[PDB]
Parts: sequence; structure tokens; C-alpha cells
Amino acid sequence: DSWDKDVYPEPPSRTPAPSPQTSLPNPITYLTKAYDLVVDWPVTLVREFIERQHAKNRTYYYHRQYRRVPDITECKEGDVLCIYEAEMQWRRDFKVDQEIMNIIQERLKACQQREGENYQQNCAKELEQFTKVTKAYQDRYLDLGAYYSARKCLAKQKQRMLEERKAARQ
Amino acid sequence: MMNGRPGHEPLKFLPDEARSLPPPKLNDPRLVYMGLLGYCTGLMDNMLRMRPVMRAGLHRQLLFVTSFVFAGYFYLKRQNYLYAVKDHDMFGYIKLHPEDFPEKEKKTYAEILEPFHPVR
Repeated sequence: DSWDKDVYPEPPSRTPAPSPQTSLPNPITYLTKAYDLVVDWPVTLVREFIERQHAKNRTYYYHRQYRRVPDITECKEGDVLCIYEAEMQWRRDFKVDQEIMNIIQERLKACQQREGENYQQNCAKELEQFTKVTKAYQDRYLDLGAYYSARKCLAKQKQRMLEERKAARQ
Repeated sequence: MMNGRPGHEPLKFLPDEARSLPPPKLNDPRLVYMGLLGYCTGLMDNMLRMRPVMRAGLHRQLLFVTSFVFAGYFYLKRQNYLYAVKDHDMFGYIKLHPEDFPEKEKKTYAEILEPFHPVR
């Protein structure tokens, strides 16, 4: 499992013990035992062989990290070099925010499927997280247009802060 | 507009100041295209004279390519001199009249307020 429960939380399963009142045999138990002995054993054998071959030929890869270039707020207008660097950084952060929204939505869907009939009560914190991140995403990225850019995002943020400051006057 | 400049020799192809310029590299796309045009001229001349297009008149095709490259080289050197002296005059005039070309201060994107136009 390459994933972690810090970013994909999952409550621990609570399965009940079997309490068979009837004297009839369980065909599900018979079929699961037969299915294990017929299918799961050769599959785990060939997977162990593949894993030991990978251990024989083990390689590593890394996750690239970008240093923080100066923001567009300190870039002079008409200076296309620093403007280009800030625009590329903004597009990178935009893609990261898209994947953050994907993570939150997937977490919410997992909560809904796990709870089932109790999703209106037990997914309150997941829905709250989804609502808060949706509101923040709408505040930073909505209505930018097809030609979205760091300049347009900055102009939208300046307009929103001006409206908030004018509302805070009274 | 540059014919009335000071120190303008009349009907001079390549004045001595052009000798300060670096010459064309002699294998550069402009001269290569000039030679290609000369070869195409030779082929078209053969086809219009109803000769074999490529295997006829090899001396004629060689002369076409050679003359095109030669004339293109000297004309390219002249045009390089003309553009160089144009930029020289422009920079000199800018240095001579700095009050008509002030260095404007471009503010950063933190003091200017670009109006936001929402697409929705």
C-alpha cells in the first residue's frame, strides 16, 4: 500500500463475529475457502516471484521539489522574465490545488460509501471540510476565465479585499 | 531617411566603416537560400528551354549558384552595414537627447490596481 491514512483516512472496520443459528452449511464459506485454495494461492505465489525479481532489480525515483521564486506581487510590470517565473509558479500551484480538490472529493465519496444509511450524520466533518475548501477555491480561482493567470488572480484578490475593506468601514 | 546623414559618401556601396562589422559567416541561411534560388533558377531555365532539368547545363547551373551566392554575400554585407549604422544613429540620438527619452519607473504588481473582469 503506497498510500497513507494521514491523507486518506479510514475508520477501523468493526466486523461482527459469525453466530450461525441454522444447521445448514454456509455456501459462502465453502466457496471462499475453495476460492482461496484455487485462486489466491497461485496468484500470491506469482506475485511473490515478481516481488523478489524486483528486489533483485531494485531502482529508486524521487519527487521533484521547486524552490519558491519571487511572487508576481514583487514583479515589475513589463518585466517578462520574473513575470514568466511567477506565472509558471502560479500554474504549478493551480495544478496542485486541482489535485487537492480531487483528494477532498474522493475522501467525501469514501465517507458517503462507508457510512451508507448514516451519511447525513456521520459525514458532517467531511462535508464541512469539503465546504470550506470549496469556498476557499471559489475565493481564489473562480470566474478567472479560460486565460487564467497570476495577474488575473491577483486582480480578483485585490477586488475582493477592497470590497471587504469597504464593508469593514461600516 | 539615412541618405542625408553626416559623413555620407555618395553612391558608395561598402564604406570603410562597414569594415568594422563582422562579415557574414558564408554558411548562413540567407546565403544558403540564395544558392538554392540560383539552383532553382538553373533548373527552371532548363525546363523552359526544354532541356533535361538537372543533368543538362551543369556549367550553367554552377554559374547561376555561384553568381547568386556572390551577389547575395556582398548585398548582405551592405544590408548589415545599413542596419548597424541605423542602430548607431538611433542610440547616438537617444544619448544626445536624454530628456526626450526618460527612464520610466515601472511599479511592481502590488501598487497598481488592475480591474478584474469576471468570466462567468
